[PDB]
Amino acid sequence: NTTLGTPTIRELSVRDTVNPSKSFEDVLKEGQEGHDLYTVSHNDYFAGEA
Amino acid sequence: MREIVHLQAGQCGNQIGAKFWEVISDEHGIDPTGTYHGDSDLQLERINVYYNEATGGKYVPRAVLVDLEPGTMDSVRSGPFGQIFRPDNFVFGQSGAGNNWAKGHYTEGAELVDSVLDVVRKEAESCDCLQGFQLTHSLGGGTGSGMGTLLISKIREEYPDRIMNTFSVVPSPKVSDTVVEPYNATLSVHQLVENTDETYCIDNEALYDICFRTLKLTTPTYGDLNHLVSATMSGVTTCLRFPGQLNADLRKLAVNMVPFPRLHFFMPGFAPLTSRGSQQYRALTVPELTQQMFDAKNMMAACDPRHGRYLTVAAVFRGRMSMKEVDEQMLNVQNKNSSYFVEWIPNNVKTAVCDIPPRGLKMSATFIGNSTAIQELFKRISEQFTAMFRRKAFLHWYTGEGMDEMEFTEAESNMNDLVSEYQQYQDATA
Amino acid sequence: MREIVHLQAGQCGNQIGAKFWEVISDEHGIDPTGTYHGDSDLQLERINVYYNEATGGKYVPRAVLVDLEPGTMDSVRSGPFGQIFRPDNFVFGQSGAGNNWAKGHYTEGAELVDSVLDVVRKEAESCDCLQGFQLTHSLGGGTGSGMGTLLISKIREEYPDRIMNTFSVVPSPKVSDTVVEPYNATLSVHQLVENTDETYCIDNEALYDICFRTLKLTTPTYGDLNHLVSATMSGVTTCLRFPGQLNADLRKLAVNMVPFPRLHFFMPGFAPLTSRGSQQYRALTVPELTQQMFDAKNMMAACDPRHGRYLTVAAVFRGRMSMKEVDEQMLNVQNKNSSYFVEWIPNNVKTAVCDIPPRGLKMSATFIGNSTAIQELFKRISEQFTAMFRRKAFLHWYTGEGMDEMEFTEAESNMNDLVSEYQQYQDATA
Amino acid sequence: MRECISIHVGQAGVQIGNACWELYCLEHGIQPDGQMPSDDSFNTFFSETGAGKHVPRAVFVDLEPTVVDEVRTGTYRQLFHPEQLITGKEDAANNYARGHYTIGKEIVDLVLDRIRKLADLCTGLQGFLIFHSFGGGTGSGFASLLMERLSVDYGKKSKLEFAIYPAPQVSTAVVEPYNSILTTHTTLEHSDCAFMVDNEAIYDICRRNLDIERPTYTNLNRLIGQIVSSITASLRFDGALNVDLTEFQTNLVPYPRIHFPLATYAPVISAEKAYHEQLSVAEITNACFEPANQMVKCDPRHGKYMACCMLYRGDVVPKDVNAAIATIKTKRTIQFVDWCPTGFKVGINYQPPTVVPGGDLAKVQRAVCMLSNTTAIAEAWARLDHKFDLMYAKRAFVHWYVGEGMEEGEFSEAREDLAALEKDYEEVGVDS
Amino acid sequence: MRECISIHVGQAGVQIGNACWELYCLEHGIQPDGQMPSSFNTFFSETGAGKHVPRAVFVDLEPTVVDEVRTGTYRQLFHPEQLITGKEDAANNYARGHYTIGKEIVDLVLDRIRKLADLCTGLQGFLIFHSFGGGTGSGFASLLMERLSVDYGKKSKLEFAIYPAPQVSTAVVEPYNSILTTHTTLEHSDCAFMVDNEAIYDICRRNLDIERPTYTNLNRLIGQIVSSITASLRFDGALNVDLTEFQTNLVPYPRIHFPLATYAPVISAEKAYHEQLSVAEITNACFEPANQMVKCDPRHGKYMACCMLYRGDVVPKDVNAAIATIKTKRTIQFVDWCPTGFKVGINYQPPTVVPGGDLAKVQRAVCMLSNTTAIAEAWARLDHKFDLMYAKRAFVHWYVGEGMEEGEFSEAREDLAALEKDYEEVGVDSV
Amino acid sequence: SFRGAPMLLAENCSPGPRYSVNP
Ligand SMILES: Nc1nc2c(ncn2[C@@H]2O[C@H](COP(=O)(O)OP(=O)(O)OP(=O)(O)O)[C@@H](O)[C@H]2O)c(=O)[nH]1
Ligand SMILES: Nc1nc2c(ncn2[C@@H]2O[C@H](COP(=O)(O)OP(=O)(O)OP(=O)(O)O)[C@@H](O)[C@H]2O)c(=O)[nH]1
Ligand SMILES: Nc1nc2c(ncn2[C@@H]2O[C@H](COP(=O)(O)OP(=O)(O)O)[C@@H](O)[C@H]2O)c(=O)[nH]1
Ligand SMILES: Nc1nc2c(ncn2[C@@H]2O[C@H](COP(=O)(O)OP(=O)(O)O)[C@@H](O)[C@H]2O)c(=O)[nH]1
Ligand SMILES: [Mg+2]
Ligand SMILES: [Mg+2]
Repeated sequence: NTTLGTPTIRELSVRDTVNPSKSFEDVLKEGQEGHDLYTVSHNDYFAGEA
Repeated sequence: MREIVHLQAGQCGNQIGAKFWEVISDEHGIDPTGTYHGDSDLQLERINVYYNEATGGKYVPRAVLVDLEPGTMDSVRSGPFGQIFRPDNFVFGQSGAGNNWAKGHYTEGAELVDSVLDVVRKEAESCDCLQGFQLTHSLGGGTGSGMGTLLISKIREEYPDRIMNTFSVVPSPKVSDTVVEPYNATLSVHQLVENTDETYCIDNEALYDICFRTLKLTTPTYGDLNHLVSATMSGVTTCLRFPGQLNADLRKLAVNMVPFPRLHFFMPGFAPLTSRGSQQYRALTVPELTQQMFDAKNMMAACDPRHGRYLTVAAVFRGRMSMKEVDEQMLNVQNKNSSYFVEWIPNNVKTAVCDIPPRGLKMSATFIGNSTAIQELFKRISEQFTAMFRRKAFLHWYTGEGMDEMEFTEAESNMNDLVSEYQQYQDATA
Repeated sequence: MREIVHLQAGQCGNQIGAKFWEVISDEHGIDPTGTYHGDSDLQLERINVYYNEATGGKYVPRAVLVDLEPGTMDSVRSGPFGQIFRPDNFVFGQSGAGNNWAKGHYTEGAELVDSVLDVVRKEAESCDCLQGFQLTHSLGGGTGSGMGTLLISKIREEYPDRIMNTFSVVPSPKVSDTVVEPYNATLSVHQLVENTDETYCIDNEALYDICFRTLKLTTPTYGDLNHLVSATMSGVTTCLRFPGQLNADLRKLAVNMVPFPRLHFFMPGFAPLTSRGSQQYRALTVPELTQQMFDAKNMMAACDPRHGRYLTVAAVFRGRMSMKEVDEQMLNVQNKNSSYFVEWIPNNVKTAVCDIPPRGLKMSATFIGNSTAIQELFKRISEQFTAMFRRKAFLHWYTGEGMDEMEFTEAESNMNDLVSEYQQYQDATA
Repeated sequence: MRECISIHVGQAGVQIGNACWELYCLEHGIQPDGQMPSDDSFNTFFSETGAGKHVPRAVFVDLEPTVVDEVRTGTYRQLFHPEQLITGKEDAANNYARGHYTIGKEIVDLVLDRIRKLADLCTGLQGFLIFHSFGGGTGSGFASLLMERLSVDYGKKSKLEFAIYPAPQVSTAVVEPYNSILTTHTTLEHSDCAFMVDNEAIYDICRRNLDIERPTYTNLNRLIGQIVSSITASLRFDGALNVDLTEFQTNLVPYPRIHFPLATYAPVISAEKAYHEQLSVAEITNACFEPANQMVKCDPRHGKYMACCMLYRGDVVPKDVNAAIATIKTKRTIQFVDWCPTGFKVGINYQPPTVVPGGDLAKVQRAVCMLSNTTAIAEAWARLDHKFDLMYAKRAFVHWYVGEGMEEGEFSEAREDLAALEKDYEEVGVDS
Repeated sequence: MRECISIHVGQAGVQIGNACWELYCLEHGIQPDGQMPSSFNTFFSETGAGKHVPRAVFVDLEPTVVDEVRTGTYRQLFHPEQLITGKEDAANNYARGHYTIGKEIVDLVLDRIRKLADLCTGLQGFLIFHSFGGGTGSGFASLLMERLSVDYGKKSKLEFAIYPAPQVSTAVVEPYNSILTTHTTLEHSDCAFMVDNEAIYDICRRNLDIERPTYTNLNRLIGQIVSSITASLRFDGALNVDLTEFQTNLVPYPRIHFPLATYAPVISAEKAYHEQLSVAEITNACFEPANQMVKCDPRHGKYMACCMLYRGDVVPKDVNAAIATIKTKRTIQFVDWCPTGFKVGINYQPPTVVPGGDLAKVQRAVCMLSNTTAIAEAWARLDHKFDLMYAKRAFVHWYVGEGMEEGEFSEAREDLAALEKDYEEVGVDSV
Repeated sequence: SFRGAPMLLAENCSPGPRYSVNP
């Protein structure tokens, strides 16, 4: 009635890790982030902006 | 238009393709039933490249699942996207090859080919302008490495001008899952050099190094094996299936990456592989990809690129990005690494950009590269393959199929010629 | 732009950098999560000096944490700002050196140097214009005094022009925590005199002396000693990091601090130290800042500058003052204590002012002094080294690592050569 | 679909047959009536009928009746046809002479007609599992004559050979080496793979690990059934890497004469010992390589490996399989032949091994079956040649064999046939 | 991560290990079953269901001293294969325990050590406990060091040893085994911790006020010493001190690896709570000649090294105050070639208390490992005893019948004389 | 640059499982 040993349930599913369920608009919001403070901090900009 | 047919040979090919078809279905919003639940017109824009049309707003994959054993197709049919395939795309025999290459190539696989050529001709004549054939398999199997080599032999004669690629799995010496594996590989590469426009040499070992170290996964299952290939071949065609800021297709890379007809072997790459912890400390900026693009730990092959010279390098980017930094980091990497890169070809590297990002991500890149490190793959086999052959070990399974002793020497001779010419181009003066 | 990469070696070095990375994080209004919750715009204008950008409003310390024993990173990881760091920079071994210098320098160091050399190549090349690296370690351990030296030897031949500072901890003779303490130090500081732009001499016992009398803590922990040391390295770089009324930086000091390349050892001071009862009755003015500055009891080196000649003195101040009130206090001390200053340099004191006070205090100052009293530190080590070395005690531990006996002899001669010309500069006529 | 037919021979094959066919029934859920109360994983061993009754693919043929009549009077009598329990009136009585030429010939036909109809029932046939012993006259002589008629009937079909090896020290017979020596011609030219095993090593392991100080014949056969079930587990159930018989039949046999690998199963431990012992993959692969866990009484240090077959089973991940094989290869005490630096065939399956109530092994989620082909078994046949020679000089017990009807000459030729096999293994041990 | 394996040998080994694993389980919170209802990786290893097994191999040649543990309260705590017994014992015979009975079980114990090495990933130390009186605990111990050195040439092997008491003795043939064990403890060890029972008897009577102590009282103190040694490994501290570190700062020459331990405070509950307790007093008590567990006076010799290990609520300020106070004392002497002869470790967690024991719950404690030349006199007295036994050739026929050539007795006596002469050379000052 | 770190390994060693047990 009992099984012995070390069963290691999965740490992660690489589907979920590298290609998560995050929707495209959510990806856009994540990229948007604190963009103004980013541009002030490390000069990193988006494309096509003076 | 530009259509694609996916051949599926061997158990390794079957599970990889099963995950592979699952990936692009999410990219195109196709449910397990077979209908479309996406929103973008770009999803249904170039959908005929991979899939075919059925009544009731249903789309069906263009694949030919081939296996000598009927047990694998039960696992595939019971999978998540299991009912989307066609039951007579499943062409299967009753007995296996037993990891014996001559059995699949000559004895039993020649009974199942004629049913396979029927279906592959069927999907070929439906599409008006087929782009090329796609086959995934392992060089350590009996059906994928065996009858699959016969499959590429005939189809080349029938369709000369269409491209074909092979995402073949190349065996590794430190973890060998088969003892006659060098025998199967040595008789399979000789088929590959003659009739193949491009090859993506995938080693299963480096992927275990990938998930354990870069991804930090305790128990990587074979599903996680198939992902990192499934994301790779999706990235090669993402310029074909979607509009790009700088367009590309399979042929654009193929003509650009093969300087001479003998050399068509490539080590793939994928930039955004980061663990769960690493997303906390990360800036989604394109310089960060270039290191993950160009780090040797990133490679999926078992050859360190430090020991050879890079011949031709290719980089396709999936996502919306300013391409001033596409050719800037380009130039920075080449100038700093002027010693490693070959000299007779300046500006060795290729670019391509697709505006549409990967599903669930903003920015992805896929690396295809031809370097001299790939010659370390095959000579390792030859050190081990010559060991059994000198004592005629494991020979009666091969000789019992009605076949001679000459082809073992010829395959080695063709092998030993290829590395010599490959080494000759390593030691060349501009 | 102007970036300093922070290299962290040894348990002394690892705990000294955690408290350091704490206070500078407090300086910019950075939460333990890593976002920005500060108020002033100026609190985030030159954050690029020490931090690298990350998505979601995040910044990371530009740190490389190395320690041969893996049991110290976990204490760091459970610490205050344990999760702000980039865990890909935790490059550690498994079997420690056991305070054996040669083991960390030759035997076990050679395996771990390559990985940390990759990750310092990671960060240094990531930045645009690199001012230099900084390293924190102690001279009484096996890793920081050991393998830490090997990192400096490698980093100089790669990047020669970049400034190299170490906040090295010199062991004390009065209180010692290692029997083989002189053996490692004699073999360590030999590497410092050949490859280091400048080194800072900090002794724990002098920190214990200050915390006894100036601050009167009943139970001061190792955090308080770190908190004093963390004030110094923030005080050195506040001129470069924040706009100052008159500006300087590391190279402004280093070019002005070192008369001859063999002498780059400094005694650091930090001015406003007051006990909890003395905050009540004081008047924060720049005259008393200098009086507390130049007495010998505030010194956190273990050597009395009344026994030697001050060759050069640096005093960078933090806050808003009048430089007029700064200037005569510079001038008055040079006139009154004429004997303690050398004659062949007039105007022995160099100053700078940074407008922004340290956050949480109104007035502060830092001190960098090179006096003849540092030769007291070196010679008292030699009386202990020759005591060890005459009867060959604790020698089988080294010689079993495969190195030769002459290496002690060549190190001590370089020590005896250094202090002799150091003594010669003391007795020089104008 | 894959199918396998059981040709259990002798009292040993019948007794193991009672144990093994009990093991698959609980594995699949077949009731003692033969009906599932609740896909076609039973197709490899069971066959459907008109009444929905599932019929094992086995024959229990013996030449003495009382051993099989117990099966006819047992709980699982209702699980067979009253034909393939083929009995004989008078047995060979520990005589290869009687079981090859005189008494075996009266039921040659009926045994060969039976195997014909089961082969007629099946569509895709993989191989035959044949169980016998080298000692008993029925288990050696009769099993030989059926086999050489099976080679003509099915040239390609796999003929794996489970046989019981007489122990180096203990023995239930005095004329058994005479049967053993003559049977080697059957296992050398008329076989594909051999699983020579003595009862003595199974006596040692159960006492040392399982705390079975008194091993009855049922306990040994339970370990036999688990090894067989581990071989066919890839066929019955899916896995990350399913390995059919031809897949591993190819990957053990370098030369046609050398088809004698050594079986090893792990973990074999009781519940009292596993409770304080954490179980993972890295150590159980080391358990396959202890000299004290070898199913054959031999020293791996004396010989060297040419081929090794791993059969993992249960909740296993391939990553630590690769990690384990990294540790094994990085060892000097492991010896491998110069012409095979890669000598490994890994089998991975999903379903863990099952446990029978009243057994000995505890319920363990992971297990590994080892099939190692080494030249350390070379000394195993050396002792019989010495034992055969000191009976061959005195001409003892020869009037029994000569009276039944063989010329004495074949006794000498078989001895040279073993002797030629020894030198063939000696060439393998030579490294250029 | 850090790992240490205990290889208890003999009756002393099993009883000391019983004590040690007892207080270890109450230190970390392990149940007698071996589960935590609510740092352990150094001495317990995890299982799937939450069980934790100790990393110890109890081994003997007489089965009773381990089957008491098998029927003890910690029967299910220990893996039964870790308990290894022989059918017959050496009966206090070095030749029996080294060349007739041990070789039967040598393979088993070495295979067990292989299994523990497989279980561990980063191994730090092998801690072996035995005595110099018992035949099994001498000869079997000697051969296991001899083999284990070539199985792990680099790995550290600390050697806790019971030294035969200067006056009292439980045996008469013990000096022969004590003489012959010295070659192994010299050429197959990195650090050794000889201690006699007589001085612990004296300490328990004078300080802890038990008029009739037992073996459990002594073993509790030894377990406390081991706990103080390994607390730096088990938990964090201001200065964590590893075994490699304090083995570095104790051994000047390869032949000299015999420090003497010391522990403080050692006093009853009423006096403990009723006296003010501080670092200066415990450090002064560490150097009292009456609190040494080896019957020698360091005031008769010279210190070459001092490995110091505070524990509990301790502060570096009063640590350095105590170190200066100790240095300013003419009674304490130091060799010329070691002006700095101290290495101090700091640990946060206070020592725990075991029921039925002797120590009070005390907020701070201290261990000392002094390497001085005062220990050589004990070897001198045992040499005198061995000479007066060996002149009459008494009990030699036992070892000879066991099968051993006679001259190795004189060889080991020569080795001990050379070791004493080396100690004298270290004592000689170049002034 | 080119980021070549195929070298990052810990330390682990143990002898062989060949030693006899004597049944
Ligand atoms: N391991 C094992 N061996 C068995 C078992 N039963 C019989 N044997 C072996 O079989 C040998 C004798 O042959 P049997 O199978 O008993 O009888 P047989 O094969 O019918 O041959 P005859 O006795 O001549 O009729 C003995 O030496 C045993 O070693 C069993 O249940 N388990
Ligand atoms: N401190 C201490 N010493 C012990 C203990 N048990 C035994 N000894 C010492 O061990 C010596 C005798 O050896 P034992 O430990 O009894 O047994 P052994 O080492 O296996 O040697 P044999 O008696 O020959 O089997 C005695 O002189 C005791 O001084 C103990 O529990 N504590
Ligand atoms: N990446 C990947 N490799 C696989 C998978 N399944 C099997 N393989 C590899 O394929 C090899 C065996 O191939 P095999 O099943 O014998 O191919 P077949 O004989 O043609 O059917 C093994 O070495 C595996 O490493 C999979 O799902 N993904
Ligand atoms: N100032 C200061 N010194 C420390 C601290 N922790 C340890 N040390 C010193 O570091 C020395 C030991 O260093 P060690 O850990 O052996 O260095 P490693 O071998 O490089 O890891 C001791 O002499 C301590 O005085 C700290 O928090 N602050
Ligand atoms: Mg019988
Ligand atoms: Mg005893």
